[PDB]
Amino acid sequence: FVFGAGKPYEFSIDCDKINLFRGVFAFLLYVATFMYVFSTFANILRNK
Amino acid sequence: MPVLLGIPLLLRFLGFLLVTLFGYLLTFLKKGFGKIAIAISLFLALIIGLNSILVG
Repeated sequence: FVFGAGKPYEFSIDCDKINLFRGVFAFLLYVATFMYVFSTFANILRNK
Repeated sequence: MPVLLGIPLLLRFLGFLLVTLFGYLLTFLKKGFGKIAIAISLFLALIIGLNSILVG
């Protein structure tokens, strides 16, 4: 994303440090689904 | 011990009906213990089934 196309004050939020966030974000979504599928099999007879 | 001419056959017949009827009660008992076999099987099969979906 480019703030200030054409002007002396032109800067750009780069992708190299955003690609690292998407890496941690994937992980924290898999961990939070494994811990949901698991815990719903275990409590199948405990009427939630 | 003297008795009339038909009494000994009334007494043998009143224990043929009893053994036949007590024979039917047995047949039906065994059937109802087969229902609790089908039921248990079903339950444990639905559990083993869900496992295979979720782990996939």
